[PDB]
Amino acid sequence: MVPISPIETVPVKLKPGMDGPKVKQWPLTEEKIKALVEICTEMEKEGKISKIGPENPYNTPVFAIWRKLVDFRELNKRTQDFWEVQLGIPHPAGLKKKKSVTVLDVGDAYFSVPLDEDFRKYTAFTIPSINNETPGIRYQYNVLPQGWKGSPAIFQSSMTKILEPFAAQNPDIVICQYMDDLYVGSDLEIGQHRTKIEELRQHLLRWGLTTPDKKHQKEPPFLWMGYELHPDKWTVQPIVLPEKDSWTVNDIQKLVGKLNWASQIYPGIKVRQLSKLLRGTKALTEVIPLTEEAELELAENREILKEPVHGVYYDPSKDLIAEIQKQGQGQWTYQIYQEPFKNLKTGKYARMRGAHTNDVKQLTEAVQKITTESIVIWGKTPKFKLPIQKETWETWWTEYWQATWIPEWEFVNTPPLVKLWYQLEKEPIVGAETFYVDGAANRETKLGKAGYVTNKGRQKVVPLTNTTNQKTELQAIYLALQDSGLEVNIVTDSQYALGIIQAQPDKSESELVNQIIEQLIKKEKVYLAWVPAHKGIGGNEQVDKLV
Amino acid sequence: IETVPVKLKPGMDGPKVKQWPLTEEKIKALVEICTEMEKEGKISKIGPENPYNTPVFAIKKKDSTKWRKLVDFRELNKRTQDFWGIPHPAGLKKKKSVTVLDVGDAYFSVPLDEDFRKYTAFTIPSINNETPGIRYQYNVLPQGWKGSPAIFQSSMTKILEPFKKQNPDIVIYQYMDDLYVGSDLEIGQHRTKIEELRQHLLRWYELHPDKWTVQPIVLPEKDSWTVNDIQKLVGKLNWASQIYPGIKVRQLSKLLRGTKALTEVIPLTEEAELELAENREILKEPVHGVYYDPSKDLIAEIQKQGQGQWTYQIYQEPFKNLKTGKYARMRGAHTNDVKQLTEAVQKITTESIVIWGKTPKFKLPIQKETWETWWTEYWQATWIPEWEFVNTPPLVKLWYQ
Ligand SMILES: Cc1c(Oc2ccccc2OCCn2ccc(=O)[nH]c2=O)cc(N(C)C(=O)CF)c2ccc(C#N)cc12
Repeated sequence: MVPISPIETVPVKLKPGMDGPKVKQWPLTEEKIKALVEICTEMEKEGKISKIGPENPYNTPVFAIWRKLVDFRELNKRTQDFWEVQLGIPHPAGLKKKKSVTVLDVGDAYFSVPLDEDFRKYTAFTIPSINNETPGIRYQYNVLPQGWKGSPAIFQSSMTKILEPFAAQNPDIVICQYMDDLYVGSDLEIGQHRTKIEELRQHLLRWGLTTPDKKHQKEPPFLWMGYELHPDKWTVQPIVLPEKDSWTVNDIQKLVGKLNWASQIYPGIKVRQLSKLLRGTKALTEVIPLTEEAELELAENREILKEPVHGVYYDPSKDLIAEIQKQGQGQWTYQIYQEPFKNLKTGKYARMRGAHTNDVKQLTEAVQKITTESIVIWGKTPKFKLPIQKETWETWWTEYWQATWIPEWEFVNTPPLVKLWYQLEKEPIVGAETFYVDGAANRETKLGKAGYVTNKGRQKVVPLTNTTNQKTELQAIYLALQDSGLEVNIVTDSQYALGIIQAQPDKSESELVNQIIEQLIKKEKVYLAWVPAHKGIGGNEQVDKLV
Repeated sequence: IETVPVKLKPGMDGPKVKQWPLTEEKIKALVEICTEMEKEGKISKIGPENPYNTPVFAIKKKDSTKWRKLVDFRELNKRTQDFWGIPHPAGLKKKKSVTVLDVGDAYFSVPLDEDFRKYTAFTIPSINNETPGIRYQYNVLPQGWKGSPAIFQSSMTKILEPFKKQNPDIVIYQYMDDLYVGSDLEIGQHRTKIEELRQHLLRWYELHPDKWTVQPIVLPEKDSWTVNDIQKLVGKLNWASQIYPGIKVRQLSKLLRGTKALTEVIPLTEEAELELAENREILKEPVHGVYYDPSKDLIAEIQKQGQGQWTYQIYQEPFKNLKTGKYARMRGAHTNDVKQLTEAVQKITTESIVIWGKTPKFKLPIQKETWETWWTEYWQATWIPEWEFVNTPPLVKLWYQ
């Protein structure tokens, strides 16, 4: 016999203060007991388990579905935390094309990784006796049991330590671990590739681990995690949009799942209205009627999802490019690619929940998201193509009160273009009329007034019902914008309105803010000045609107 | 040569912080660095039985092309038991000049407590989540951990004993991996003395706090005032009255009576001139009842003033500023707001370390996603302060300009 190299064991403990499991075994039928006795006898003959005495006070229930199945949920609750087997799923767009990709089945190694001796006693389980007239058979595991909390991580670390020297001394290949399967890709000749595959089977055999000499069942195209992986391209598994007369909540969640999933390669997917219907429902069986906007959106989706679209694999010798387009209603879409017309992947970004916003902030957020995703998938920031003029971005970030930055980018003339819709003056305007505005409201009756007085003697006070102080301050500014020329100076004491306007929004929840924005767009020059309230600043008329 | 027993605070588990993504160049640099450190026994690979994690990344300090390894020990420093202390040198900020030295390498010669090493676990990530990452733990005192200067303190005193006995006029302070050396000599004599100290430590950043002062509130001096000038003056005085009690604005607001055009010149009445002069005299005095409390957090607020200019205020209570300053330095960041902000945060943190011996909590005028996306690209210090994000434009910005 050739001496097998022993696999180092991982020291495992229970959670602090807790103790091993002690769960009562369910009574089983005679045939199930016989089946489990045969199975456990074979497994003991192979070395996976060992018989134990009565001194072991721990027990874990056993079932047969035959097939033996141990319910380790209690021991899992009582087992220490392990490092994650994965910090995320790989993305097909990050894979680098290979001439050859072989799959090796290392499933038989799963029961070949020994368990920490001091921890084996916690894996005890009992086979009941026929008619319960003898003591049940007592067993404990000697290897990583299937279903135990720590089996995948310990198996993966053990396999990694075994593969480490083979991977080191063969840098011209790539070895990847996924569950009980290895994936070895290389650009060598098919003969050299198969040769090094045999070498890997040898190196794994030096630990007693057996890879089947049979041809593996997996073969192109690889179906994995909703993905199709081809020798030269990738895509998502076929997305079919159902044809439903009426749509329930679970049908809309299935549809938004299929559209969010398809959006990573199919460019132009929109999910705003369909997901908007799910707003505050929390009822899985509720049938919700379908707005016309969701019909147009869904029709555009069926048009985009008509014929298949594929993504290419990553080539590190070529630059990484990401182009962004605005879709409206806070929706943005982007494509990441290295060659024109051949995308690595696509995606979308929806604006965050906010009371006020503008297109430039949203584009910035989208660029940050794309940057993070790109660093995850490819380890580098792409060069951006953005629908915004250079001068626009310079004006924005130079005049913005916050610090902001976008990485290397270039302008692409693809409407709609992101632009600045208004810009406030830095100094008062000479020759322009000066509108001192003010608004006030009663907290009980919700009655208020909004108006202005100007330097030319122009005045206005409007009464309002069902209003608040903030609403009357905004309404006052709006009135000044309505009745003034193309150039106007505006004086207010509303820290609220100045806080809103200094954020430079172009869209808002409040229709009043939107009306103010529409007024600011039509103006040539607007200077907005703030003063403290109730300080006797003449012109500022808190008493005129408190009547 | 002997390990000191280190534990965590009662009821607190070790840090389990997610590692953020890194570029391929930083990953390769960390691979080289960590391989070399593993050869030197400073770190060791760990198995899956270690669930703890602390983020790691790589930087490039000033005047150097070599990559450096930074560990974000903020969570571990929080969860590490309090070590005991030395009163902060109140004379370090009063000294004419101070030089900062990186003494982090000395920490690697002292072993780390056996049972505590598992809490220093860190992960080199893999591109596209190929593997769960290359996992390491520290065997010696790691740079960035708060326990490293506390444990090495006795050894540091033993090394600096001859130099401190030779120059009683030089003040020496230690914070994290940095040694602050303050004196009053000439720049050349200070540099030769710094080389003397670095070769003194070998065998075992010009900073001038004297050119820094607190900034008073100033009012404009004009011969002719417009309505807008007076409105802004009244606004600024009204703001300052929250800081200074006797600020009075009724005689200046008396001029704003009537609905006049903003650009119209208004002459000052004598009552207005007198009120303005009294306000100047009041603003010439310091703030009443401004004290430091070591049991409270330091809050640092930063305002972007444009054209590479930034203002900042360090306080503990509102309107009770302990420090105010204006960072307008241009250092290869003329087109990058975030780099300027990051350098500003580093300089303010350094000043706060010199003055009070601890870092402040920043209120950054930047969106969370932008800052968290880019701040590690321009970070050069071995420590990291805490920060929050300001989403509403503050009105007081121009009152600090
Ligand atoms: C085929 C495959 C993976 O592919 C590669 C494995 C090794 C090297 C390079 C590779 O991709 C290069 C691009 N490429 C792709 C396909 C092709 O045919 N030809 C190619 O050149 C990577 C995986 N993942 C995500 C892993 O984590 C593996 F552990 C897989 C996971 C599950 C299944 C199934 N069922 C298949 C996987």
